[PDB]
Amino acid sequence: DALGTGNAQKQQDINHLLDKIYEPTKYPDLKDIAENFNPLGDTSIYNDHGAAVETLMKELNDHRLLEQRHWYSLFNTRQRKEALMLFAVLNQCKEWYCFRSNAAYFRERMNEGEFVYALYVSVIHSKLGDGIVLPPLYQITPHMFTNSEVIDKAYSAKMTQKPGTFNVSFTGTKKNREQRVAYFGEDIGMNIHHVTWHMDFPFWWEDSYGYHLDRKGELFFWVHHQLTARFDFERLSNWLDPVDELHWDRIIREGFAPLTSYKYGGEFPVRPDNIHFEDVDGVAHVHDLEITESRIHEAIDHGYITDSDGHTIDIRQPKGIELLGDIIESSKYSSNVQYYGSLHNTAHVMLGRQGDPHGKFNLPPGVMEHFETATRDPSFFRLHKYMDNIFKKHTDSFPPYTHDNLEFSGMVVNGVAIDGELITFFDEFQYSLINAVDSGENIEDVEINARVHRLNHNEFTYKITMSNNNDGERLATFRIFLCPIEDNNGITLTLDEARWFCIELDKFFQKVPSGPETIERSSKDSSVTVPDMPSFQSLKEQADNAVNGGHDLDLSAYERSCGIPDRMLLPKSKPEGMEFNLYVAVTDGDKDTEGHHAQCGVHGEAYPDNRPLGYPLERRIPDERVIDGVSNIKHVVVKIVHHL
Amino acid sequence: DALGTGNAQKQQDINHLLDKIYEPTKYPDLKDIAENFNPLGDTSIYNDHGAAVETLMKELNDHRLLEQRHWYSLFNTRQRKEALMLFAVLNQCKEWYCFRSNAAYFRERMNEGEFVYALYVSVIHSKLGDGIVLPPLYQITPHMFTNSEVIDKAYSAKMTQKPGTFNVSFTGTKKNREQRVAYFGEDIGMNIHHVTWHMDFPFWWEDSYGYHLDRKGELFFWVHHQLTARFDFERLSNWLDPVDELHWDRIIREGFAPLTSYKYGGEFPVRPDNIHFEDVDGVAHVHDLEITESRIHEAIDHGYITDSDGHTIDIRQPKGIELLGDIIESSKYSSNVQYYGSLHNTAHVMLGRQGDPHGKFNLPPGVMEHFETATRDPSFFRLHKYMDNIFKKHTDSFPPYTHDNLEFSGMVVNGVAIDGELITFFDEFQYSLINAVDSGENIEDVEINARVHRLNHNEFTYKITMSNNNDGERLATFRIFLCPIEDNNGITLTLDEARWFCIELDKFFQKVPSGPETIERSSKDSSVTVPDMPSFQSLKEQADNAVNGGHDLDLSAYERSCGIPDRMLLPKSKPEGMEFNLYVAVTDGDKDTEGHHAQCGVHGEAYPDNRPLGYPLERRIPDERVIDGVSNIKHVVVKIVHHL
Ligand SMILES: *[C@H]1O[C@H](CO)[C@@H](O[C@@H]2O[C@H](CO)[C@@H](O)[C@H](O)[C@H]2NC(C)=O)[C@H](O)[C@H]1NC(C)=O
Ligand SMILES: *[C@H]1O[C@H](CO)[C@@H](O[C@@H]2O[C@H](CO)[C@@H](O)[C@H](O)[C@H]2NC(C)=O)[C@H](O)[C@H]1NC(C)=O
Ligand SMILES: [Cu+2]
Ligand SMILES: [Cu+2]
Repeated sequence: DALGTGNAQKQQDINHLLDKIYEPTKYPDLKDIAENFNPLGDTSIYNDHGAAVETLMKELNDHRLLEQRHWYSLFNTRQRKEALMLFAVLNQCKEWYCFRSNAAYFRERMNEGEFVYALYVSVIHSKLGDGIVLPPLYQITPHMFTNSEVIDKAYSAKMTQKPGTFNVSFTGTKKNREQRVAYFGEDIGMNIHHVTWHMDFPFWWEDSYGYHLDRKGELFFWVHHQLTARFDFERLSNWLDPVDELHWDRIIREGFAPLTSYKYGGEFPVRPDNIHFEDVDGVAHVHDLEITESRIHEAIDHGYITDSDGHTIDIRQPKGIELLGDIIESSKYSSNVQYYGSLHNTAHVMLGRQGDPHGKFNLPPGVMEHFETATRDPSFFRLHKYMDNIFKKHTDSFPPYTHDNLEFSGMVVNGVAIDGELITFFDEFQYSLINAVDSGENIEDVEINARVHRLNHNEFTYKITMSNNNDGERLATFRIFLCPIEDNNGITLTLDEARWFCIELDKFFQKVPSGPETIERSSKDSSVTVPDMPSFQSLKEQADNAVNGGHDLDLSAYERSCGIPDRMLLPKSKPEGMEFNLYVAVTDGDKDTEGHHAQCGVHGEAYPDNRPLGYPLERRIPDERVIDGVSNIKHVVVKIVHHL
Repeated sequence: DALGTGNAQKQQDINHLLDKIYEPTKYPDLKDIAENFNPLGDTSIYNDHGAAVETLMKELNDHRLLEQRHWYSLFNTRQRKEALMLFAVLNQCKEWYCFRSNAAYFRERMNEGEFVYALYVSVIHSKLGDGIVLPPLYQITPHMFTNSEVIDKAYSAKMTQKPGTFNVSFTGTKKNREQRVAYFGEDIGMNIHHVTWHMDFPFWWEDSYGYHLDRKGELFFWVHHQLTARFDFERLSNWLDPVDELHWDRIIREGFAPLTSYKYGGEFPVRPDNIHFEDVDGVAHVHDLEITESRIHEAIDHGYITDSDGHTIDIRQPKGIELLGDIIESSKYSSNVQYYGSLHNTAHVMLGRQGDPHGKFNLPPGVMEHFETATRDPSFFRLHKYMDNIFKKHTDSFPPYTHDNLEFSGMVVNGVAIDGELITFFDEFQYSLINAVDSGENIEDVEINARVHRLNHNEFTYKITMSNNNDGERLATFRIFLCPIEDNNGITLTLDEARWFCIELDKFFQKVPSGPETIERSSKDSSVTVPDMPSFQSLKEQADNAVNGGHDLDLSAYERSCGIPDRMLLPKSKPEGMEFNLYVAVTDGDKDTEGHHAQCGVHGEAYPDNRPLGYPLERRIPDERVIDGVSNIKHVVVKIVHHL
């Protein structure tokens, strides 16, 4: 601080705080704070009169909080509770003086993951964290994102003090599996979004924390339907077939070995292939799921969710799908959590100890019991294919849309063109292995680096040619889906068979002139995308330079970023090329935003589009006859090519 | 050398050679040799005219030998072949000039395990290696013997250059398993013997190498029957029940996670528990065993082994049990290896990839596919219980022994006493983690250490009181077994039910006076035991000091050591105490040694006792009525106590 603000301050403070995190801090101010401060002497800084502080001390006192240098999953009901207590202090600070103090005081005696986890969520949601950009998880705690080999290579770099970057690998016996569609799950970008997505709208949020995240519920429905489609496409491009939905009565056919290791903790357990699910002590019974899944499935089938009193709360209406998501992921918006439980989240802990359900070996938690690591394990997508059609069951009970339904009279797409080429290839990225190796003191830092291989495509532009027959200027929702065309059996599906498989590429609002415009728009301005983020270091360099320099840091570019990696914008496809189908449906802006970032409504911000999500492909479309004769929907085929 | 010998030379040379083994040598002479030498320019040093050298070069040339810094199991038919080529050069050296040369030349471009493995066997069997003591595997390549945690702790010591010893753990969730009888399998001593035992008498030996190991065949029968008994006792002392024999048609009920890691290689794969055996690609089919086991079992049942011609070679006679061992472990003394295959050894590779039989994950080999590590995994003893009663099937087909049979007329044991207490406790040991961490150069060595917890007992003495009624002085075999008494069901077995479960404590030859002697003998002089061995370092200190000093190193104390750890002499038992049964049978020395160390006949030396092995408890003993009425057999009960 400046006995306050700056941001190149707030910012600095943060970088110091998550610097070498597996070891006591080396920045002196952080330490006399660390020593000298007492979160309990001027309950005033606190808008709670410090009930939150007072609760953590209580526990840090009876020393009943998890130990340092030990692992942590966010699926542990206690670890979570402890991590979230830090969030509630940092939360009720009136100003930087209370935050730095506490994340310093605490940083130094609470465990690292509870700490990493609390500092981030807090920075993301609390009032006080505007100016900041968080360093990328992959560089702050590299063990969750780099391999096991590169990690050991970095440990040696360090033992010997000779530096250098190592090239990472990809998982199983490439050319032996479906560690062929690996590039997708294993990417530090998607892994970043996956974790952020759930830090932006956490399953544990209560509206006591301050505001209400708006439609987490549909937002949950949708985000995962997207990774499940996005995933299903990559498997198309690899001669692989759409994924199996998981069942509790069957073998988990496809198991994997992650080759990843914890920092403190041991290597991630592995799963043998063609295994039978076991009842995992502590978490829940396998049948416990099977009944949960039926209570679920009866709410969809009935038309109503029934709460605790036996009140039936109707869901055959638009808020529908969000009360279903509150009961299915199970977040605290659940109406009856004692009855519908928690399919999704239990299903994550349940798939993770398949390595050790009675816990005879005391293996650590597993790749699925963590967000920066689940997309690694193949059953991750088998498990969301199953959540995915629990939702479609509801999703599909609506009656199809009428002509009169999709029509935004006046507007009509004339043509759709791609100004450029759809070309995807494989780039190269480098993140840093330093917070991973321990350097104590008087020993100096050798710069170790990891180099990964990630997908990419080339910027391209949309030229959407189109006339407003209306008398004059109307607001427009430009919706753009890229659905597939044939099967992988070769078969050629139907906009019913394929409406569900399509992934959203862009959604934006523009005004339309009163006559033939020709809107053009960029790979680069997509609304579902996010650039790669600034390096850890680089945000140190920068933070530092505006401290000794006066003031700024306006890199607002990054204080939310909900989306997926720009690199992942289009699917991989084949080197021969495939022709996908592009759908531009343009709906009516005035009714869409008929009421209101608002992209990552991280802080209470009402999501702006009111149409439900996947509009208008979210509904059974039995006769294509129709999508086809509304002026404001047009489809054109595109073709993507893969450079070797 | 001294352009030869010494031993504090030969010795020095060796310590230099296995010093930091995961990195090019730092001892300069070793390097100009390494560079300058040509194993192919004075084929003269070679008793082969250097066909052996000439064969390794050939391969090192086409560079078709395994790479350095990669793993190695002795179960790999190629890795083995490559490791054993080094043995054949080092083997045909006329003097040190040829050995050092080669293990220097080679050390530097052949892989480490092939190298570690060749240098040891070579030192053990070749003519030229008399004076030496080998450093203990546990300190030369610590990754095979220390845990995964201590290993990582040592890696950190090194990163930061701050030293120190870490205390090791024990395996699963002690108080949750049968990682309660862990102290036994996991001991660096037994693991040492297990590997030595099979380096002393290797499965691959051909008598072209020079001499014939004498009864490896019975020697195999017996060594394993011993670990299987010794193991079965420890499980008695832990309220556990004797072990299950393994079958190929059933689930492997008891699986474990080893928590151990390779140096170059990844962590040891784990095994889930209640798994079904899969056909493992590359090694052999599961049924391939099931038939092997029948071809085996029919030789026992028939009375003959049938070779390649269809010759039936009889085995219902004393050489019996050794031709059976040649066919069962399958070593090269097999008469028909194309028919009886290799149950034992395949059974080791077969249990190891249970982690990955089609090899979709490319996990490394597993704890059972290695001798310094098999005793770790629980199916290790399930698998030797099954080999164990294949042998008993044959073992038991003989007719029981007659009175007239065991009687060594003249002698009679009067009494048997234990001068002291049978007390076993848990000591503490420290071996060194240095060859484990890499230190390159100009970086200096910090002394890292591992501390383990191992069993122990207290010296005690035998006072065997006994009269030679014979006219005068007769030679005697003093045989001493410690069999159990009751069940663990509480039941109280029979010297038929328990003859097989007893472990040998001592076997020695002494002359008996012509009248009442009273022989007393020590925990310490046992013939089946070996002291802990000298430290790595310590043999460096010592080697070095007699180099700059003139000459010696007579520590012959250690140039073979076949036995088990003195610490493991008696079983653990209970803290309440158990009464075991002690059997001293004294047979007739003149007929025993009716013909000839001779303990570890490492070099061709005829085993000296002629009685078969386990004499006289190796045969069905249907009426105890008999063992009981031969003067020279007496049994007394003892009682062992466990200090907490
Ligand atoms: C990892 O792959 C990279 C590709 O980035 C390789 O790094 C290259 O090193 C080679 C040496 O053969 C150079 O010719 C390239 O210019 C390098 N590129 C950067 C296009 O360094 C690297 O060889 C791989 N392996 C290590 C077996 O780093
Ligand atoms: C490992 O166990 C050893 C037992 O050898 C412990 O080392 C002891 O350190 C304590 C400190 O509490 C001393 O009181 C003992 O004198 C030590 N003995 C050697 C009988 O050092 C050690 O505490 C354990 N843990 C580390 C949690 O080393
Ligand atoms: Cu063995
Ligand atoms: Cu064996």
